[PDB]
Formats: sequence, structure tokens, C-alpha cells
Amino acid sequence: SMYQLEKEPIVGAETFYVDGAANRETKLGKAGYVTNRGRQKVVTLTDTTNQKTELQAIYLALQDSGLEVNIVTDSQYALGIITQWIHNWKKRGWKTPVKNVDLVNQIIEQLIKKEKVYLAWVPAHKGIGGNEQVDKLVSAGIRKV
Ligand SMILES: COC(=O)c1ccc(OC(=O)c2ccc([N+](=O)[O-])o2)c(OC)c1
Ligand SMILES: [Mn+2]
Ligand SMILES: [Mn+2]
Ligand SMILES: [Zn+2]
Ligand SMILES: [Zn+2]
Repeated sequence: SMYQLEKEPIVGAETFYVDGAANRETKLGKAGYVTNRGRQKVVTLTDTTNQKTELQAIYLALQDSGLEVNIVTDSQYALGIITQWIHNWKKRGWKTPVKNVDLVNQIIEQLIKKEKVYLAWVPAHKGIGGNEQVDKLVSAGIRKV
């Protein structure tokens, strides 16, 4: 492949819980992260979509992290489109996606700069863990929780 994502989390490395949220009626949205070393960032966006904000959040996690990074997302699409891009690069049966192609290409360029990346999906869920904290932050003023 272009790259090999980790098969289990990287012990000792900082973990970024990413999320994004958008509203279809206004195309306003937010993307961000909270980490297990007490970092957080939330950005407000215009002209966006839910899939775009989930991807943007991963982009911020890659931009702001060290060379080894754990990333937990609740977006099956974001995980799938990134993993598929890595697995099929420069190979025969690859047609590049049309939707979000510029943003995914920006993410891949950041990804291959890292030493090790662990990227994993969890279903959205309630509680007081990491995914639930960032979900509240990106949902504020974007939709009812
Ligand atoms: C602010 O309104 C929103 O658009 C919004 C979007 C996502 C939210 O939670 C998630 O991250 C999420 C839900 C479903 C998925 N998913 O990947 O199928 O992810 C959310 O929780 C209140 C609100
Ligand atoms: Mn989400
Ligand atoms: Mn969420
Ligand atoms: Zn606009
Ligand atoms: Zn290292």
C-alpha cells in the first residue's frame, strides 16, 4: 500500500477524539477534537456538509498532532474513504471519488507524513468519554442533541 495504518492503538501516544456536525438547511457546521492530554479545538465552517465536517476534523487532528497519533472517529464514511484510498493507490481498478476529493487528498498528504497512525470507528454513543465530549462541542448551535 501507500501506507500501513496500525492494527491496534499506539501505546503512549496522544489520542484525538474527532467529530464534525453540519446543518443541511444553512450549510453551517463545526469540526474539532478533544484529546486525552487536555487539548481541544473547534472550528466553525460555512458552505459545508456532515461528511465534510467529519473529514475536516480528522484533518485538524493530523495537522495538530505529533508523528504518532491515535484518532477515534464516529464516521464510517470518513474511515472508509481514507482507508480505501490508501489500499488502492496507484493500482489498476481505482477510480477516484468525486465527492470531497480535494479534502481527502489534503488528508492523505498529511497522513503519509506521519510515522504511525491508528484510526478507528466507534458508533456515536452517550456518556462522558471522548467521543461524547467532542460531539457536544461540534453540535452546539448546529443541532439538537
Ligand atoms: C449538530 O447536528 C449534527 O449534524 C450532528 C451531527 C453529528 C452528531 O453526532 C455524530 O457525530 C454523528 C451522528 C451520526 C454520525 N454518524 O457518523 O452517522 O455521527 C450529532 O450529535 C448531536 C449532531
Ligand atoms: Mn460524528
Ligand atoms: Mn458524534
Ligand atoms: Zn457561504
Ligand atoms: Zn515514533
